[PDB]
Amino acid sequence: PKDVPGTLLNIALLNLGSSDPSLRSAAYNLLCALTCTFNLKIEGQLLETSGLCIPANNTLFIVSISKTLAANEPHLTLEFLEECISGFSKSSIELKHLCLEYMTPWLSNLVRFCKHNDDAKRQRVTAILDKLITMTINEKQM
Amino acid sequence: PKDVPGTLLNIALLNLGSSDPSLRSAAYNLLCALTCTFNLKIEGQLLETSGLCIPANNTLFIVSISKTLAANEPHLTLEFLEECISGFSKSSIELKHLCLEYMTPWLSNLVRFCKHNDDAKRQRVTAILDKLITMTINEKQMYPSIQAKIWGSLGQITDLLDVVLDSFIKTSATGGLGSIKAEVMADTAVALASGNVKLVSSKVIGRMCKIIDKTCLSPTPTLEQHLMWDDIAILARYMLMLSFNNSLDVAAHLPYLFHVVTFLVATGPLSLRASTHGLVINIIHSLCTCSQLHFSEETKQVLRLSLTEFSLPKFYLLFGISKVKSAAVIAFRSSYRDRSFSPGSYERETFALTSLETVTEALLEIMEACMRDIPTCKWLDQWTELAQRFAFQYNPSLQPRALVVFGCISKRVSHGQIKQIIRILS
Repeated sequence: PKDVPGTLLNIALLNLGSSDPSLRSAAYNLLCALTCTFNLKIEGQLLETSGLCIPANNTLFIVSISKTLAANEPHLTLEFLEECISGFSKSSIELKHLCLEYMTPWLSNLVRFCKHNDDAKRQRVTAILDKLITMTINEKQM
Repeated sequence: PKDVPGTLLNIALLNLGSSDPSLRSAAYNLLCALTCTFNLKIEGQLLETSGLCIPANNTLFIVSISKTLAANEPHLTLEFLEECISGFSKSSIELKHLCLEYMTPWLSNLVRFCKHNDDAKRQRVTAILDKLITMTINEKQMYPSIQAKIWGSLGQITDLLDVVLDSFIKTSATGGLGSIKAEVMADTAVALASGNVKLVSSKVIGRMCKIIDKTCLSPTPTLEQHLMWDDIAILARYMLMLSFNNSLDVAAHLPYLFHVVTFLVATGPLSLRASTHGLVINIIHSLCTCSQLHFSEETKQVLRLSLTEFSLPKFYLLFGISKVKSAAVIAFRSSYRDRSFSPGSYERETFALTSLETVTEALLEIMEACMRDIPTCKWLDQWTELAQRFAFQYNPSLQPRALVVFGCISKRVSHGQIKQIIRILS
């Protein structure tokens, strides 16, 4: 579990924009644990709680957290993007528009990995791009 | 034709992103004529021609022209937007996404028209906003993206906030307390308020405190039978949504938030009662996670115990939502865009002024803990004044509750005050 900080962080943010009032609150709590357990640095402060009424139009909140983490938490990038793409297909149309909004900051951070001393991590980025190429072919409306 | 340049410019840009190779080229030429005839200033250069092979993925090109013209060609604004909205509906799904892309840069320019010497042009902008409000209600699928572009950005213009908010309330009024139109405008205010928390909070609160102050004119046995009841109910849903993540600025408005909580606890349909409970749970949470205030580590322990207490079955009974497993579920409804709310079971529990003391003293315990750290705080002196005004004024729906609270919080009493209390009993 200590080896998958990036894989969980996508589950918390994807479901914060959900449509079930009792699934946002549970997703808020998971995000709180991650920052303390892994010392992730964010703008504000978070306090675990039960009983919160989190609003449905929770969109510019997610984009703000994602933008911050991408800026000053780069190492999560590769494992973050791999999951975010995989979460795109399974989600519905309305949630698809969200995934774009907070995915974009991370995309710009691939710079370092493209020349990562040919450590076979370079082979990973090409897999991500090949995945992105598949969304464009299929998602005609967007 | 000279009178309507803005109307044509939208036809050129809409048809440049088309899917017919012989309709892009015809549209490029029309755009070329417009710049020469009207001396529009753009970045590059354009040369009329026939036979051009214009690519299909012509998207960032359109957005670059629209961005430039909007920047340094403002006078076209009003007639441009009016047409662009009308063209939104008729186009297909794929073209709808384009209209958003090049519409946004213009939205800044509404700054000057909002105060255009009341030349009846101000009446025009409000029509545009009323038009934008209608796209949001209908285009459910693109909801996550309209909020980030239209309202997220339109709400960062200080001078324009006041008028925008006013239209939100008027549209909600017609729908009613449970109507979809009023339900959605409650959510949209969250995105509008992210730009200026300090200004939307002190303007949705400032309307509530005044509506309550106007029930004195035509006193009624209970609020729910008052004419202005519907205005109060919708304005409360706004307060619920803005409370999460400290979008109601507590560090300055805590007096005016408790003051209304105490006048609402255990009043209304079961949905409205789970809303007030949630509203308190969020004002306390905002305190624990606020940086403007610097609470010592001693105080923060007091708050966290309060946070847990309010979620016990004891306080569900005080607020009047016992037999409800979780408040969040009842407060929000999933199918709030498709259908309007369907209230029922008009049978409504009673309230006991002894219950109000128990809550009214739980809040007072929280506030004093804060005042210990915050030096020379004025919270308690502002809250008392608000109570003392309704306590000694005839209003058969608010007076009893404003006496049980005036005494529970007040710190000093004089002979002149006691005589009034004892002559209200007579």
